[PDB]
Amino acid sequence: PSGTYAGLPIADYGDAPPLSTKTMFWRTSPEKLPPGAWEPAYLGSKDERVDGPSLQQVMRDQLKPYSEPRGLLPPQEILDAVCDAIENRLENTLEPQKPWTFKKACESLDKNTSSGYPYHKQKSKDWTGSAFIGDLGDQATHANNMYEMGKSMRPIYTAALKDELVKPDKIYGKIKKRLLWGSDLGTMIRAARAFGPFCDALKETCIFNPIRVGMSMNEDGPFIFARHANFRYHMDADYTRWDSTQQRAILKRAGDIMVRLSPEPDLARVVMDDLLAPSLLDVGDYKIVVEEGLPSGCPCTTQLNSLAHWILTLCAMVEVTRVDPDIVMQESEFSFYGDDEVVSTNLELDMVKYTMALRRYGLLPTRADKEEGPLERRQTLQGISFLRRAIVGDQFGWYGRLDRASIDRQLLWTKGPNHQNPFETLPGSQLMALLGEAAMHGEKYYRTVASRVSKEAAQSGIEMVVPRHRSVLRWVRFG
Amino acid sequence: PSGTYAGLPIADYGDAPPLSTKTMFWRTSPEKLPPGAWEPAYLGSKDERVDGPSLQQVMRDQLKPYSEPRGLLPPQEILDAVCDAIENRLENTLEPQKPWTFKKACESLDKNTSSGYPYHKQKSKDWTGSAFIGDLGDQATHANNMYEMGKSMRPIYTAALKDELVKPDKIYGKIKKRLLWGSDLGTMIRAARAFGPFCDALKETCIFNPIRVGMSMNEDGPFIFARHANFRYHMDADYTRWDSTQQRAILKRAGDIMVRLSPEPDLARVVMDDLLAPSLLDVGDYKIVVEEGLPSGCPCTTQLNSLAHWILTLCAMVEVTRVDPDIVMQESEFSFYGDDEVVSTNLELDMVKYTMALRRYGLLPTRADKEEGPLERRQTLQGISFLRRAIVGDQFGWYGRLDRASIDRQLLWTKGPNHQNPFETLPGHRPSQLMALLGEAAMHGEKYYRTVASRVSKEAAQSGVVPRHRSVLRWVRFG
Repeated sequence: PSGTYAGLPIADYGDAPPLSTKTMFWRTSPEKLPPGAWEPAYLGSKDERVDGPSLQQVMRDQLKPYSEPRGLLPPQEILDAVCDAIENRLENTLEPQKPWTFKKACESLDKNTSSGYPYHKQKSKDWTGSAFIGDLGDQATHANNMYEMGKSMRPIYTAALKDELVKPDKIYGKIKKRLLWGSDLGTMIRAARAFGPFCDALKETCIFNPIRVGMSMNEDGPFIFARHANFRYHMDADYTRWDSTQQRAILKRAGDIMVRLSPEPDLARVVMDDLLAPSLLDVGDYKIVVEEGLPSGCPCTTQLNSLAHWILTLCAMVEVTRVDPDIVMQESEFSFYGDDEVVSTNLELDMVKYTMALRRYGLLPTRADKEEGPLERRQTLQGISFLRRAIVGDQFGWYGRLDRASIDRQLLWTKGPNHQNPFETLPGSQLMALLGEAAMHGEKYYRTVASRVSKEAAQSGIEMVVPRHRSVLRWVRFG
Repeated sequence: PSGTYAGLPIADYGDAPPLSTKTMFWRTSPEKLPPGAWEPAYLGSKDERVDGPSLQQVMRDQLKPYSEPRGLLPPQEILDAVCDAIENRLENTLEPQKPWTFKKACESLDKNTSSGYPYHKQKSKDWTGSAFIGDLGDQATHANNMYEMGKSMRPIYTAALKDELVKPDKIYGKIKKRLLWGSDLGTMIRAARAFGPFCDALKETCIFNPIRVGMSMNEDGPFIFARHANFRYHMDADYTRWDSTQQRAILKRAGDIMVRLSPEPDLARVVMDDLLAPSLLDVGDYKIVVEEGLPSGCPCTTQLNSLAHWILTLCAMVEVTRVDPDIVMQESEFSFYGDDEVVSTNLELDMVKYTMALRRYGLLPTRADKEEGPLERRQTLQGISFLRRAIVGDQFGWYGRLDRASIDRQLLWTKGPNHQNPFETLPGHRPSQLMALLGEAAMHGEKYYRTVASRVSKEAAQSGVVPRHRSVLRWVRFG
């Protein structure tokens, strides 16, 4: 079978299941939603809210960016210098680790997700509490033996659409639904055995290194934000379509770093070469070949993406300041979580040329006002957003507080089993977390949220104590 | 004519003469040279020692750094504070001078150098003992009239290569020859009339101010070095390519200081604006535009460069210690002679951040071991180098002593008229140089003094006595 699907070459026939037409989101009260409120994403032809396209068409629209022409590669000298600097800092920072066993790699996986190709069964269905059995067991054992033998296997990714609350324009206007990459159990296990040590050692230094994957916002957040605030200028590029716009060369440099820092470099080399090769995405009908972009299905993909972001940012700064990357990196503090970034620096950065170099690389940096022009740099960290939270500071220190919209949203919607009508009320913890996140907004918003939770929990399950603002504020700030 | 020469824009055609293919250095005896000894720099296609590139190519190699991106400017508050501190110290220390006459400026110049553009004639060829006449006289008179009128003239610099003894690797390996900037007689005279008072007033205070230009090692050396030794820590950055790495903004601040302290500030403003504008360097084929770097042709440039050095040093220290610049300067002692420096301080200086800030400014500080990394700070002034001398101390005090290698070198090579084969023996019979060598050798002990005395006596029976060690030692130490 040959042809062209969504601008991307076709490799084989699709073994993926049909796209889900149900959502996990239930309403908390049968009342009408407030105007302008958020709703679960489009659910297909069975969605009774609107008459829209097929989910296949939305996935094709989301797959269009992966066919787009790439940007320019950074200068080779600058790129080499920045990769060497990053690798050397990680050498000085990372604690050497012992290789991961097959058992630990199997125990690291989430059993509440699909096994991917070819069985597409929920992992927990073949889990005994110790190891994998059955079909998934054979898959795991074959993957492990191929890992130990240093033999290549080609990964098969499965395309899906993300069930989440979206802006109403994304349902009643131009319908859009985010594309998710699922990975197969064999590739998951190979990547686990290969890069589990690296990811764990990187998590142990989530404070001393800009790759913040694994941090705790309530405990480790304030330290990270004080470290950032030690600096003069602050920025957040807020990229649009970060994963679709990536170049495989940057990910190859990042993966080379990850391999060189891994305890079993040859096996991780084989697994990374398999991961970064042209990927086979199963869109249901066909298996297509995606040559560029980020395959965001693997368990270690977040660390890899963050490293790529680090590389790109440092490259841009060396292109603007023309000083060596170590000079920038000793005069700067970075925070990277995939596509999310916070950059604090003391260097006088020409934001015009900085944005020009970023856009030259194929990236899509956006101002907050969504207008054209250079990126903005501020002299204070307050107001910047990271992990959907805003960075605030007071006499007690810095902290990250969840925005108000997300709190109201989680008050309106609760997660549950999959159903078809998102406005069905569920007749069946998170409320206390919402109370805590609202406490950081003042006593007014805390009183509002407290009234809402008190009225809610008296229509369902069991009663719940509604603490004073000061007590819950103390608990979430200083635990 | 347009284009790009050695990475630098082209402005016009070259009126400069061909590069010199002769050297002033003659051998002292027809004996075989010791292995690894130093020889005059590469002399072109006519050099019978090696077959190397054209001198034009060596000049291109030396002009390439001037096309390189500059470093970052220091923080504006730090730069302003240190410039104010330096200007105030010079105000409190320097004696006001009366403006210079045309005759004094004309008599300040060395008459044994080229007049530069447009005649490239030896100044002494048009010198009467009182003023300039002929072509050079008209050039001088026009320059003076433009000075008095406060009208701008653009300087025309002439590129050349420095005739000097270099290590053999710079002849038989990678050939390198230092770049010299010559200035035109008109700009020389204008700069003289403008900044002669400042340079003289700075010279009379060569002991109380770090700009050590004009000091006498035998007379003023011991005092300066004792003042240095009043301090705890001592360092010498030993910069590589000091002049190529300078930023015109620092030179502009230094020149603003020099103008504001001059008796005719409005005229000196015009002269400095002419000096620091993008310079027109005549490389023989073209006249190119060098926008950055240091134009090292004018008579006062040694002060200017040194002043720039001062600024940079203070900035780094103020960036490291974050104490007020006057606090640094009362807890420190500086010595600056262009690219040469000695820094003594009582402050606990983080050499990591000091070297980092220096390299951020575009400078290239180098360790003594020629390895990369931060600069070393020592607890003794012993070993530090200043004006090609080593700083030594004994029961009689501190002094600067020429190393043994340079003594042997000056015993092997003598200065004379320009010739093509550096191994020709000069038949012209040099008592002053020999006595200076005797004095410099006396400071190494009676053994080395006896060796040098044997060598000088053996080389003195072919030409034209040898005092007691203690007598010549007393003469050079305590005169």
